Amino acid sequence: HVDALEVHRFLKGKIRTALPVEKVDRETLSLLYTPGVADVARACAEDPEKTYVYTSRWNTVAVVSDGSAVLGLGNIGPYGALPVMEGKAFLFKAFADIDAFPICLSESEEEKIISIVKSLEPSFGGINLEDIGAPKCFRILQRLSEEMNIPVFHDDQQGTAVVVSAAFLNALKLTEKKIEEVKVVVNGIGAAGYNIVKFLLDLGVKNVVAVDRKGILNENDPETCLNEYHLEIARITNPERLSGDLETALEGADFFIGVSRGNILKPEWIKKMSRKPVIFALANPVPEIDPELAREAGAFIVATGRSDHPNQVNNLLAFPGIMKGAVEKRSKITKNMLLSAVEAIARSCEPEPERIIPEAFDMKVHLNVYTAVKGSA
Amino acid sequence: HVDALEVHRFLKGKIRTALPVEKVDRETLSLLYTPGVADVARACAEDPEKTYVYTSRWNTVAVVSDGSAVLGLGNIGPYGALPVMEGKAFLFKAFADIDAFPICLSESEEEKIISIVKSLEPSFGGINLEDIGAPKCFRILQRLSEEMNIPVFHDDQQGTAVVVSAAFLNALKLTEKKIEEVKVVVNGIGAAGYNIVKFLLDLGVKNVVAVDRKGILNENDPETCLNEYHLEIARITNPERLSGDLETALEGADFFIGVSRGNILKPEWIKKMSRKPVIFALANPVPEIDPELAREAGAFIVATGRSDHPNQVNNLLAFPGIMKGAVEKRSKITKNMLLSAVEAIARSCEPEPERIIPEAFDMKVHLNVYTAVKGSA
Amino acid sequence: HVDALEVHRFLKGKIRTALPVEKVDRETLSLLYTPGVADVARACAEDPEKTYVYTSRWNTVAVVSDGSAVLGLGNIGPYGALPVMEGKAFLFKAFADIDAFPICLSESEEEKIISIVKSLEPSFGGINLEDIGAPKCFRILQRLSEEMNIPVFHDDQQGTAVVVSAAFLNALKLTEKVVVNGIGAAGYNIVKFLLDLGVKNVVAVDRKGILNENDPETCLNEYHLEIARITNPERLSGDLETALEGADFFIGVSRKPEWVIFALANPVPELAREAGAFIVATGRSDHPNQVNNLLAFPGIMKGAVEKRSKITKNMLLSAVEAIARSCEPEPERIIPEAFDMKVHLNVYTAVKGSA
Amino acid sequence: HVDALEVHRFLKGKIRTALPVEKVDRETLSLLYTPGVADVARACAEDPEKTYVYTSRWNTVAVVSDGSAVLGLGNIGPYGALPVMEGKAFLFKAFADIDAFPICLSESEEEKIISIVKSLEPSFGGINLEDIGAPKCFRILQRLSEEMNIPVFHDDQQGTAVVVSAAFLNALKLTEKKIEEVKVVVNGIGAAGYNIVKFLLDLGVKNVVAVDRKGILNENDPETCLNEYHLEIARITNPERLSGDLETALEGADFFIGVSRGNILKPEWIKKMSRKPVIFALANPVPEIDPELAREAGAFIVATGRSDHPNQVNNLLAFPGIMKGAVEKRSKITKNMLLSAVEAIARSCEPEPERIIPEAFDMKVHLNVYTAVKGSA
Repeated sequence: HVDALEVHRFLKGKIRTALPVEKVDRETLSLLYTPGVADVARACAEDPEKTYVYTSRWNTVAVVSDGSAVLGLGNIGPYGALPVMEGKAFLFKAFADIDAFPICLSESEEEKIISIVKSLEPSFGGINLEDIGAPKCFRILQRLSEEMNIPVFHDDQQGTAVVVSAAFLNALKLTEKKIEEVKVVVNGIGAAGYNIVKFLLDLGVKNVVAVDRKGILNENDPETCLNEYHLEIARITNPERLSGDLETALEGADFFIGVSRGNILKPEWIKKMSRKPVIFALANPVPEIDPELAREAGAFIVATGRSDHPNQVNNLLAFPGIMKGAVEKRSKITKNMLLSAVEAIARSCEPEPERIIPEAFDMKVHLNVYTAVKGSA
Repeated sequence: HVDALEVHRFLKGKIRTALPVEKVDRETLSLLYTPGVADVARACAEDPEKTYVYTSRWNTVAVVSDGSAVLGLGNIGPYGALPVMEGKAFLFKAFADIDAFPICLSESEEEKIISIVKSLEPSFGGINLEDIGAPKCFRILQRLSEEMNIPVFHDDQQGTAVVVSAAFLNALKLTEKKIEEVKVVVNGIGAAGYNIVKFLLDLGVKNVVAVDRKGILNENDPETCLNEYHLEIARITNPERLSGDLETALEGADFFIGVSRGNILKPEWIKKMSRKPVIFALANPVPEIDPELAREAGAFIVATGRSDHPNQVNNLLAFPGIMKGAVEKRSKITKNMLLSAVEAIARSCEPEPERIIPEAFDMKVHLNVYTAVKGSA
Repeated sequence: HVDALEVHRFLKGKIRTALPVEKVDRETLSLLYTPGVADVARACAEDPEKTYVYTSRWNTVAVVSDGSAVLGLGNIGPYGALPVMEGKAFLFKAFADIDAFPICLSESEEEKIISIVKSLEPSFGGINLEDIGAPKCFRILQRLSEEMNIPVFHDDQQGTAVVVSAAFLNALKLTEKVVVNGIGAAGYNIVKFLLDLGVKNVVAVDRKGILNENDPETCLNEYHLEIARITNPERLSGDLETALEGADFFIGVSRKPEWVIFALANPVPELAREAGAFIVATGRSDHPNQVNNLLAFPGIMKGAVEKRSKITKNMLLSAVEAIARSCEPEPERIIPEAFDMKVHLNVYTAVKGSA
Repeated sequence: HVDALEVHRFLKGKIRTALPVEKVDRETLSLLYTPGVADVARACAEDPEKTYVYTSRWNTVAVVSDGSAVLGLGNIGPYGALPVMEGKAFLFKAFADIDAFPICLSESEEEKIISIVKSLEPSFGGINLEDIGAPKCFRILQRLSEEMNIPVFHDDQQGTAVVVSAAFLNALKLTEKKIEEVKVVVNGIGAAGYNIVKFLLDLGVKNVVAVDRKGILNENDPETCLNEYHLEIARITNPERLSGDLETALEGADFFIGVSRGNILKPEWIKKMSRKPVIFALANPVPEIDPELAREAGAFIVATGRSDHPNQVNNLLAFPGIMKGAVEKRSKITKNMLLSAVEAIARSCEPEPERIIPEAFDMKVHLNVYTAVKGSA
């Protein structure tokens, strides 16, 4: 009977601050505050880059949310978001030694978020956008990364894409199929899906069939398009010009990657997919199909977003290293950096069907991602 | 002999974060992050007050500046401000065990600042405005404290006024004069001066005479009104309707409180003030008159802003206790609470001419301030 | 309603260490380890006092126990004592900012304990003996405090006596002007404080009755003999009931109603309310009027370590007075609670000032 | 001009403690102290292994010295040792997250040290003996590791031997010679030398030649045997039954390993060693021969104990992982565990002449050593 609530109540928060020194005397204050701190102020005004030498800015990250898409719970707001962003901050400290600080905003208009986060630049070495709904989060990420001079990263977009891509590459190796030749069905084209399709295409997949809640995205019957972003996905997708529902998409498919809803992939559809079919059922918290059921129906490899099962595709393998690398580099996160991360995660294990990527507590992963990202232009 | 710069470089910042637990395993994450943290999110969304029980909000404070008036250096900006705000955060932790975090903004238009800070409400239990220039900081303070539901406190305004008030009360006790009957000259109607005038009035002084760089403030010599705030001060000031320069003001005055520029009060003017005259010459870093010189010219009590001399009037006596009390009470900071603090500081020692207030390393002071503020809320 | 065990399990201890710096690079190591640290070594070897300037010694305290008298549980040993010493260390940091560290020893012969603790002198600025049984703890305290040159303090003797004395003085004030039961570590020292304070009729009682040199059965060691010699005015004698009959005060380190009550045994002695009777003090962090060491040790240790001298009668009585003056006594609150920070500041100030 | 002394003074120590929780109230005490702690006390008395579950014992280590052999300084005592043991503790935390405490003893008779440290067993998960002179440290290590049920490790003996061994294996590989055929001269048979000899023999070296102040160790020249431990070494070394000084020993030698004094190996001797000679000159702080001088005289590979030069053979690569592994395993440190560490360090890089082992800041090493040690007998 050890409750998450009980333990939060007892800890009164997961976020501590802490002093460099124990004793605080006249001399200490004259150094760390007035009058000595004036010199450090003069220095940082004359040259902002010197904040990276004389303050904590070289290692501080803002975890920014308006709570418009918290976990699986939806748009619950900044107050609901706060304990979740404290948890992320805790993870940042524990897995990367990054001093992360939750910034939960009571503003949800795009343009306003964007100008608020821009204003924080002097205070942080990096920005981690988290649990901000789609499609606004597409514009918010693009704008802030383009206009800020510290790295800006959105887990549910770039993190998921990185880890899905590394899993995909290893499953594909096990499958023994050519990347240019496989048919990959991606279902659920919100933040993750949009970015997954883009990774898959950069990597070499040529036949990506995208699907969302009114079917396969197709210019020619464009009832298939909630958003402009789905427009963009059909322009670069579905080479065979297929049309119909998920079930139709899966005919002959080699991979299904779902970042969508629970229990929607029926088991008999697996038998209409190609031989040695791979199923990434990452809907949170209930996967698109139950993993055992999928195994029983013939799946070669099954992955989910849960720690309950083997082959957990989890953002945690990505964000510590990426953020650490990017913040040290001090520049914009680039495609090359994200693909270095993909490759690092992938090579961080010898793939087997029951283990196509490492687990997050394997500290070598975080090291290798860090290194990969630090080293890339 | 150690440099402020060298030690900052070595420390790479004065701000740490730190974790509740050492070991981080599957179980710990299931409690402090997913899935357990979803319960906590649901509870805080349902009732935002619960952030005070389940997160660090009960003890976190944002130290907010745009760097428009840093220490004695002026409008150097948010980067120069950062190491200073780090210093302030250090002090909050050391003297009140408050987890303070610097928020240095690259926005300096007053309406934009206001709206940025408002949006941060969910992430903090209190706001400490710091080193924001006058006159914009008057409106900023007023608006944020009226519109936010966590306390907002600006040191240079409210802290200085609190300490100056407590100093004034004790000095007045030692002088043996009636508050209704004394003439008090306040010179320099900026951040501090403005607020010092208002406190003195709230306290019961009747003859306050305000002075700035174009002379005594009087509604009928409109030259003397450099903004709307000076006009406001002129309208609640100067009962005898006096007109002229600082020298004229001081004729018969009992107190001079200067928060202005260096070596401005000529020693011979002291002899034209009333008997047992009191001189708070708080201009930083050079006082309005040299303290020994003022003693020599007949000053009964002399106080400055420096540690160099007896009677250091410094904000540090005020902000720890006030902020701790206010965040705990969760309410807006009120005239009551500020006056509690004044009285608690004043009663924190037995006044004599060379010691009219306590030193800031006397930890009884911070406890008494804290207790006073907690109790009037 | 979270369990003490479950939370100890989740915390995996109440003791952390922590680094001054975050980033650790070639430069940092060259300053804090080799080769820079050799200069600091040379300096401390040439002058041991410099450990107070260059190391954490100025603020570290060893919390020493063999587990021979743990809380109310008895001689459970060093392993049972460990989570308790961890608690005491936690309190030391919380209430005095002292970096305390548990030293639970698997040795219980007194001369060996004494020489082990002596050998630790270079590593600490102070020693807090804790939960070591009587009567060996009387010799252990005296020897270590006489032979070491850092302060050594034993809670259950000096801390309990301080707090009991402050409680007593305030209770006496409310009374508008004394039986001590259980003459172990605490009782012994409680008796002597009450005498130093001015009480004339102290009556000491232990498991064989009221201590009277003329009834030799009542003298379980030399120390009870000593107490019998400076206690009991109407040279009276018998068990407790006779001991307590029409009684100024009852003070117990212990385990009928009819005859001010500090009953301070772990769990209880002897209605602790609704059986009448004016003032009622527990040991518990549970009920009104808790007489606990916590009010004393933080401040006393902080003061003593800073003054660097041996703890004296004067310093302990400072503490007694500072705790007693730390509130306005009313029957339901004859002393402050431990989380009133003012108390620890006042104790610290008092002890510093009498050093 | 930034001094080690100045910085130590400013930090007033490198050791902090820190609390799990920030606020302390009635409820907290009732859980972490009386009366709740009594249940934890009962549990640990009933079963001492439960200290690993309910206290910090699972992760605390005593750093034990009497200061009989501090750094390169000698027998300076426990006060001189203290700032050094604080440094070691700081390393333990930084590289392994181990909570290490300095225990510097004012007792230096060996039996007395032994009984003191045994008495501390309930308070620690592990013992790190440090800077205790030879030959008493031989008996001290052996007795404590035999008699205690927490691991006991002495750096200068076991750590130095582990790192020297890995360096040796990699150097040997680069050399392309067979381990059973090389002549290896070890000079300075103190805490390190004794153990280095024994590891090399375990590893497969057959011609090890031990040398100390009175010459090559040889039972037949009894002068050469300064204690029983040198006699022991003489009996398992020097198969060719050589006799004479270091210079004689080096004729035809393939490796020199010195853990002795500065500037004793003359450059021209290198030319009488075999082809592609390897020189580990680890005397601290001045090497047995200047490294450049050695290169200039024909050395194929040169290593020292300093960070000043390539190929730093330093204990830091070994102790964090070893201690962490051992303390978690809870059992006695074994020969298999130490050889796993040797292998793990060696494989943690691709050896080249200018880099035969990794540097300590390569965090992969510490992970690999930890894994190796945790996994072995």
